[PDB]
Amino acid sequence: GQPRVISTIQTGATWEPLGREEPLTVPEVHFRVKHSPFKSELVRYGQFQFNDAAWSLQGSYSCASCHYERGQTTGLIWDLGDEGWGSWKNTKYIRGGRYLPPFRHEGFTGHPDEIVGATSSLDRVCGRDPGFVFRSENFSPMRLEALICYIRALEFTGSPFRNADGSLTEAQKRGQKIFEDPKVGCLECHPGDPMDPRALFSDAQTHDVGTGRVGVNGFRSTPGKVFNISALEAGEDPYGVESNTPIIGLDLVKEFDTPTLRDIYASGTYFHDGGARTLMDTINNTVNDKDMHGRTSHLKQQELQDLVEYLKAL
Amino acid sequence: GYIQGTHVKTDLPGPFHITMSPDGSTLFISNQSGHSVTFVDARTQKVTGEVAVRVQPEASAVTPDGAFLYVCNAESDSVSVVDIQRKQEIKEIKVGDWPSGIKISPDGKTAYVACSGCMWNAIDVIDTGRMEKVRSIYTSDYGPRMVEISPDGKTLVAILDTVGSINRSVDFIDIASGRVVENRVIHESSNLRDVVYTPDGKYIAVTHQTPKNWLPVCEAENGQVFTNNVTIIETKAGGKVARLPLDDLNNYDGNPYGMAMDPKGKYLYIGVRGMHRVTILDMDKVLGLVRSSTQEELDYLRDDLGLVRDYLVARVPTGLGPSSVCLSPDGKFCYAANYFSNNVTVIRTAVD
Amino acid sequence: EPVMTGGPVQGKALWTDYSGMSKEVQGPVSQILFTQSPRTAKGDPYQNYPHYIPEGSRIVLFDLNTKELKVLTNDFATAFDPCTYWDGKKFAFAGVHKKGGGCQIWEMNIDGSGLRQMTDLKGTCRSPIYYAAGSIEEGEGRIIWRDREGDWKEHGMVEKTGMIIFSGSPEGVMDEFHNPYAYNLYRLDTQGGKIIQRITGHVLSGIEFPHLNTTIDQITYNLSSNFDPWLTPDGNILFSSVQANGSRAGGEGRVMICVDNWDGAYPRPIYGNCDGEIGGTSGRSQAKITFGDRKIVYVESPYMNWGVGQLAAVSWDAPFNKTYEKLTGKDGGLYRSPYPLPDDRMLVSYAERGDFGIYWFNFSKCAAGDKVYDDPNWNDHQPAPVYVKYKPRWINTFTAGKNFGVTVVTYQPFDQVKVEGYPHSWGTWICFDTTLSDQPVGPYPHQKAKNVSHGDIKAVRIIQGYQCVEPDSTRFRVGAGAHLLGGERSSSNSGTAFQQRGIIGYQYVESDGSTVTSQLSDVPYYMQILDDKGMSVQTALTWAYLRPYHGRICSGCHYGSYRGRAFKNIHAKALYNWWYDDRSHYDSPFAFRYLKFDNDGNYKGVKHGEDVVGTTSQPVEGLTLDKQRTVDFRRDIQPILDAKCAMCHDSNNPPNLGGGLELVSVDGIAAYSRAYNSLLEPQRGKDPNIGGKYVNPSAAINSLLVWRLYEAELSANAPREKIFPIEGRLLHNKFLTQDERYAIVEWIDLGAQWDNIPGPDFYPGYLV
Ligand code: HEC
Ligand code: HEC
Ligand code: HEC
Ligand code: HEC
Ligand SMILES: [Ca+2]
Ligand SMILES: [Ca+2]
Ligand SMILES: [Ca+2]
Ligand SMILES: [Ca+2]
Ligand SMILES: [Ca+2]
Ligand SMILES: [Ca+2]
Ligand SMILES: [Cl-]
Ligand SMILES: [Mg+2]
Ligand SMILES: [Xe]
Ligand SMILES: [Xe]
Ligand SMILES: [Zn+2]
Repeated sequence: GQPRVISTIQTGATWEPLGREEPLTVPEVHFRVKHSPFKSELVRYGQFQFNDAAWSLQGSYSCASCHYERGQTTGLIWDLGDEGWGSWKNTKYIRGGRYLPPFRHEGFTGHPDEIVGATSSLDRVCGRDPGFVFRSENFSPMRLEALICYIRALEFTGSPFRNADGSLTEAQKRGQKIFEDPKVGCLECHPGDPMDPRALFSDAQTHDVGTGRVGVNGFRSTPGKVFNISALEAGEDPYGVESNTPIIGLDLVKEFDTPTLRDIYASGTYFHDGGARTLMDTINNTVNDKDMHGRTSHLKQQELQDLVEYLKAL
Repeated sequence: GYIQGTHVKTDLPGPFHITMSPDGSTLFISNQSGHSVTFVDARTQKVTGEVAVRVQPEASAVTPDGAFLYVCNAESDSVSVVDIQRKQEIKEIKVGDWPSGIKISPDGKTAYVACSGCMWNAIDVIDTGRMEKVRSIYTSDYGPRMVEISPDGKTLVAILDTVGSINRSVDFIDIASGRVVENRVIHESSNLRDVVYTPDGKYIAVTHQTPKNWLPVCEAENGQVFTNNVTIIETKAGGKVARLPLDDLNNYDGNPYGMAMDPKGKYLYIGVRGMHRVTILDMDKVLGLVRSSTQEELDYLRDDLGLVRDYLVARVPTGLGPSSVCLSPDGKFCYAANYFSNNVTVIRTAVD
Repeated sequence: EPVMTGGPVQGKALWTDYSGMSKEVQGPVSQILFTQSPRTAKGDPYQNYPHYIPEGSRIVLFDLNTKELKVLTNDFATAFDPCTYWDGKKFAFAGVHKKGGGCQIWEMNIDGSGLRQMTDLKGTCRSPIYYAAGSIEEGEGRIIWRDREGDWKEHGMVEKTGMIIFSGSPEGVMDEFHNPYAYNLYRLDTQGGKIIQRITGHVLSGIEFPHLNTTIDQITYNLSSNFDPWLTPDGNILFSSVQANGSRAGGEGRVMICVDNWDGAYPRPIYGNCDGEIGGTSGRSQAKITFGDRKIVYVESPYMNWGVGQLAAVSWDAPFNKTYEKLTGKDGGLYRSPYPLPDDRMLVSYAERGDFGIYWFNFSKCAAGDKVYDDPNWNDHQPAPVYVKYKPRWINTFTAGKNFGVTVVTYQPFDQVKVEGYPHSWGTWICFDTTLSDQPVGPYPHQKAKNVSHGDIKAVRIIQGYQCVEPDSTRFRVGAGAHLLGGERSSSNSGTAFQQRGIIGYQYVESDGSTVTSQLSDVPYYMQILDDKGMSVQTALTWAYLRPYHGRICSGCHYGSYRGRAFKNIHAKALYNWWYDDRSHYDSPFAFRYLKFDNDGNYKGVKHGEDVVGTTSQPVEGLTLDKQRTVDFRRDIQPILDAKCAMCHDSNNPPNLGGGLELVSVDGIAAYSRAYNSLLEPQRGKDPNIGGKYVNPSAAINSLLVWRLYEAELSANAPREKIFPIEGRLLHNKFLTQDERYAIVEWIDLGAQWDNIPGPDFYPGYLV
């Protein structure tokens, strides 16, 4: 016969999501500069709005298609329309998001708007997504606030790569003082301690690490140049469609907001555009300018591997 | 209980998973936010108990005899062994990061646990007699989401959901040998939530999404950003990999998750989490399409938005967030676990 | 009940489900609104559809219970097209008041009070509907904007009535069928521009009606009629569009069911415009969508201009041939104006023998069911039942209307003309692969003249269509080219079905086939892919339009990305040529005025014009309407023919190019010269829509003339069986320079017209 629902077994208590109410205008979304007071009763509704694909236009996808359902990321790299075309952005890792404003990637430099870059509130991130990404109806104030409540409630997972004893390993501790070496100078933009729970390993500032993607004629030119050296001599196709990550790009800004190093093991494809395919690539001076991110040039393979192992421990 | 990834408390169970005893008398529901497993009598459809397990179970598997339940505790990084008759957890074995799934061997002598940690690639094997982890099978890439065992019992597939990767693959393991024979890549795929076998073991089904990453984000129409797909892979050496659409032109199935295979392999059941519904497909029409089409023709047909209506049996209304589905041994009933609605939808199938 | 998706409880629907919520919010139907029309050719001019002004008609309210009828429109000379509001206590319609003013849009409470005039326009207005934008809930919304480098602040509030989408035509214009009307969709601010000001932060740009406290903006620029708008489940506008462009669809054209955004940002086909589909030249009108099974149900008329006919249906979720149904569906009569109810019932206007009435529809018997109301003296149609309508989701608009864009960064409205200094509104568009198509190699202009791969397409020609406007009735004649390829659709202006056109400009194509360009906005246009000789391999026959600041993407060339298929994942060079600069809206190159070639006439590059004029990093070109170039036969071609051709080509040596610009009388009509009549002459055994002996409209590469001018086999389509004579052959390739030859090429690709300058001009032509 024809498939149908005969009955529904209710195991737990009944739960219904927030209603439609009145959608916000884009100016109303921009009208929220700073966060609203946290409400832990709205977090589940926010989780629903996060995982729901039905609110979208035809039901293509949801927030969970990018940021996963773990509230982490899929590592998918996209081209958004507010920052310019040809400018790629690695999908943000959203665990422990409230601890390090401003938001997104691009920092205060080149962004007086504090919306696209140097985002003042999480509201200006998700709230815009209906019209600038999903291309669907805007969120009501309540549902938006609930969503932001869900985002702010996300906490770090912690690194699996350290001993059950809770301590570090000899390789991780070997890499720790390479990390904290004053000449290497990772502590400068990434201050923090491994066993300190409140350590964010970020200065929450805007720096130039030489990861800005420019054109062949320089900044604000076209077309882009290959920033991946290893991939360049590898003979990889710049416009190739089968690459996990773009080896080219055109950025509107040279500087970016520094991300946390916490749960960096769980971010696939690091930096802003997803230039670095492995942790090692954030070090070896392949996808960035020489010694513009730390000074690693004097280091050799063993030290670098130890440093990677220490990064995995964060 | 805690909402996943948060320190915020909730009283709601939030079922993430569902399965059924081989005798079909009992449903075992994994409660993610309840940190326990709900037992439901299939006949009377009411709750016979709630067994406490370790924290945030995302999965469970039943022994062939049905005397034990192996539950996957994701955040505890462990696996709970539960006595079904006693309604009590008799052990905790600890495994690699984030088991998202576990399956019992046909002989019931072995349990395979997929460790889904982003930087973690492992399948941990567990002897049922020792009730302990034996060894670990390293996959070809990171983050296996789920495994499945052949009716043959000599082969084990693992869907590898790999962060920061457009091409996401499936690993084939020889159980007697215990390592990777072959790795088959699904191109332009993401978010693989499940893998199932056909009763004859000649095919495997995998639910996932196809992003277009290399394109501007402009409209929502014609799946410009995301399309939703089910892929059928022929287990034959050099077999076809067929990516097929789950979507209409103006109607899409958001984030397909769970899958249930008809015992005789007539129908395929797909939990659709985003659109809160169960998509039922005709497997003889699907496999018929696979056998009668070349690789090129199938690759072209992946983007056909009218194709579904050929093999689509039904789309059945469900509760909110049906992340998992399961079938009765007679295949006459399909149960769907709804997270947000905190319940289970019972569906009468086409089988009579 | 859950329809598209499951709800919060079993048996109930989520608020995201339009169909289900429509089912739950409907309520019992007691009273219905419908149009009664006098029975006359003039009283019920459904043969003139889309242009319909049923003079003498009235709108009435009927009770299904007490069975007593009341006329609400008594103060109007003519009234029709009723559409109820969301609450159902008021409704909007079209008609002309006894006081005059022409046919306009009005709204009135259903009790018969509170009449308001929503439109004062020069032209005719029709079929208004309510689209709720910024208004989901009843009340006042707040207006907020940015302070011109300040903060975001609140200024005032506005009662939320939403907007009104309607179809209307200007005065003294002609469509591509030479009918004296051209219909297009308009969005209307009910509060006088402050609804848009609530959504955008600037009032609606367009034509303002301060006396009526309203404002209108044209969202659809198609040269033919777009009519009968309605609501999609996903919150867009469903309507019928006439694609008449050139010789397409066997020189007939098709009426297609299609959707577009309420600002007209993203028009796309639903069903009926493409080859292999069902219904042929049948007219498709009055389309609506069923709530239960989600099926688009429309009136399929046997004649394209007819508003009465049978009833057919296609799935909304999957609008393809497999889901096509003919609802009614046999005996014996005619159907019109179907209205599907959320409870799955339907109201149709049915005539068994000769006279329409309101009838419930029976889906089991595939015909009209029990009778609701019929007067014998009136034709009863357009049933509009009274119930509660669930508001579909409103989509964000990036345009404030005419000349006004809204930035993707700060989201602030800006005037491209008055402020930024641009001569005209300008958008952009990008095609990721121009070589990618679902069309085969064939003789017809919408098909490929030859196989083309990446690198084979050098550039693209962008062509703007010109509306046909002829104030002087003595200087214009329809059917002057009846003996030529055009047939009945020909005129004094052209011997083909192609009306007057001009070249927006050329744009280069990357080696991967991708191309992107900046061009004029709010104007009808289409494009042609070009080979290394600069000839059109394939022509897109349709009218595209861009709203200001709006970009438009497509995967391929009629590939299915905007029709039946998912977007193909493509990494394209043009993507990086689109917007790379912080200080710019678009960094994409504007359309170039000319093309430059090498010695032998192969494509070298694109050449700037004299029309070149800090929000873009590229030279601004082709935004001046007065300077827009076209190719006129009399001004451009005929002199070349007189100088280098007419010499040894006379009556004895066909074709006859002699006689200069002197008109030739054919069937008592003097329109074109001798050379034009000769070159446009049809060929036995050849479809006139493909071309004639020496000329194929909108294909130069398929034209025998061009074949002889380049002395080579240009395409895979042979114009005739014997092209080059065996003896007495004379090579024509050295007779012309590249400029003249490519001028002929441009002339032919443009549709090979005669008068390309709109309106009466000083150049020779028809006169009486
Ligand atoms: C000015 C550039 C023109 C154009 C547009 C055409 N001609 Fe000629 N022509 C001449 C001769 C002797 C022939 C017949 C022999 C042969 O075709 O090689 C033609 C033929 C044509 C055709 C083909 C007609 C058909 O096959 O039906 C066409 C389309 C054409 N011509 C156009 C002679 C001359 C000549 C010297 C006496 C000159 C100068 C031109 N032609 C110029 C032109
Ligand atoms: C200030 C100049 C910095 C120094 C010194 C170090 N880091 Fe950094 N880090 C900085 C920026 C501005 C960014 C982002 C740049 C971009 O284009 O996105 C980063 C990023 C990282 C990351 C990846 C984070 C992520 O992708 O989310 C890692 C793993 C990282 N940095 C590690 C790291 C190490 C090992 C350093 C010493 C060699 C170091 N950082 C120094 C800013 C700065
Ligand atoms: C190659 C020339 C192209 C390119 C680069 C684009 N289109 Fe499409 N187009 C094309 C053909 C051959 C046709 C049909 C012509 C006929 O006589 O039938 C069309 C038609 C359309 C339509 C009408 C609806 C339909 O036929 O499906 C629309 C709408 C349309 N074209 C839009 C469109 C868009 C958004 C494009 C991206 C830039 C685009 N066209 C490119 C051929 C071609
Ligand atoms: C709510 C909600 C969020 N997401 Fe978004 N996301 C995506 C990208 C490519 C980026 C980075 C853009 C840039 O760097 O310019 C982001 C960023 C965020 C952030 C910022 C986190 C931080 O630490 O700064 C948040 C909180 C966020 N996003 C929330 C990609 C995507 C998607 C793919 C197109 C989609 C569907 C998505 N994000 C959805 C959502 C949300 C649902 C409304
Ligand atoms: Ca971008
Ligand atoms: Ca930050
Ligand atoms: Ca990342
Ligand atoms: Ca873990
Ligand atoms: Ca009647
Ligand atoms: Ca003229
Ligand atoms: Cl296309
Ligand atoms: Mg859109
Ligand atoms: Xe459904
Ligand atoms: Xe077009
Ligand atoms: Zn078409």
